[PDB]
Amino acid sequence: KIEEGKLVIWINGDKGYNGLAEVGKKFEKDTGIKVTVEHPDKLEEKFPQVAATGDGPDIIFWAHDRFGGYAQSGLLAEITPDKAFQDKLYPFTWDAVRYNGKLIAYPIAVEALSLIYNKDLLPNPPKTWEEIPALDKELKAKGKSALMFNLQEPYFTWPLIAADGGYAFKYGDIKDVGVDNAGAKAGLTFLVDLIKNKHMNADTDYSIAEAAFNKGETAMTINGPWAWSNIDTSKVNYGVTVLPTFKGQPSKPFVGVLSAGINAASPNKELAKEFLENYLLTDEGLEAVNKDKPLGAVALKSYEEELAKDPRIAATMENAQKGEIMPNIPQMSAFWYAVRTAVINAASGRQTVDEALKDAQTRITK
Ligand SMILES: OC[C@H]1O[C@H](O[C@H]2[C@H](O)[C@@H](O)[C@@H](O)O[C@@H]2CO)[C@H](O)[C@@H](O)[C@@H]1O
Repeated sequence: KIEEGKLVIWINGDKGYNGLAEVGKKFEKDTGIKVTVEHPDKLEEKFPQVAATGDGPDIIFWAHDRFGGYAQSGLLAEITPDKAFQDKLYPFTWDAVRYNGKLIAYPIAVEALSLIYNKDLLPNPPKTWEEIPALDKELKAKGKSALMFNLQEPYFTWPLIAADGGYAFKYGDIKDVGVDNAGAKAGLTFLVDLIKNKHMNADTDYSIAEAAFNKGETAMTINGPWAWSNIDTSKVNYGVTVLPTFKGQPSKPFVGVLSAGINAASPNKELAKEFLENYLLTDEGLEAVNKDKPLGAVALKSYEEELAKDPRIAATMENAQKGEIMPNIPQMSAFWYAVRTAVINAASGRQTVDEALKDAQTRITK
């Protein structure tokens, strides 16, 4: 079972879980109820497993795209924020955590990918993907490569795939899957070719991209606000700008709204909300986490005004506008799963962009 008398939280390893713990500390100081913050692997898959038998964390943290599935499976408790509190957050954040007319989680921060470049190696970042190949061989004089980002998670390659047309569910329509169209293929082919021509490696994952960039071995990388922290610890003179365009079109990243949901099986649903509404979602609460690992554009209309000034957050939102906020429909896990296989098979060579995307379409629509 879920032990009552405490709060067990779950958040991804790339987020400021220490900053969250800190917030948990002052909760135990003002209430006596201790808080355990953990970051297990594939927590977004783990939760639905355990939470189905009535176990797991009291509150789960993840981008909103997964929450609809959880709510469909009766794993999330409905939240009860009074008008006053709802008004403390931007109306669009709420829409992202609404399912079948009920709010199924609390919005935290808006996440969008941006281009991170080493101002010293690249005082002027490219504006197009097409000019990156040349830039890569040009950078050989300095013994560097052009770009280097995570190729294992479709979240990171999706912007290039959508630039020229590719899409998941048209504006949330299940009856319209575009991971097989011209755009998708065009974009994925450009990526595959970058690997074909030795400008990128199919095995570059999150760890490899970060080390390579923070160690100043690469001129650019792609990531979210949560990555800024470690870049600060490397003294690298970086900048966060717009993502390169493809075929004249802007890269369209899937925007995610970090969210906090309460386990439907939690005996502590009452403590959870006090903690989420009066300890975390407060100016002082978010800074605690944002000081650990940046959260990006937070939903707390107040503490965000003291952050929207940051050129980084500005770029974050700029790319956010060039793309779209993800749907929260249950079908999303199937989408990400399909695309994941496709990009990895196409990248590695086990398949042609055509076969891979077709199969991705099939996996989503069957
Ligand atoms: O790659 C598919 C994956 O994309 C998104 O995951 C992001 C997440 O939103 C960010 O907060 C951060 O953790 O990076 C992740 C990529 O590794 C979706 O939110 C997720 O459901 C999906 O599986």
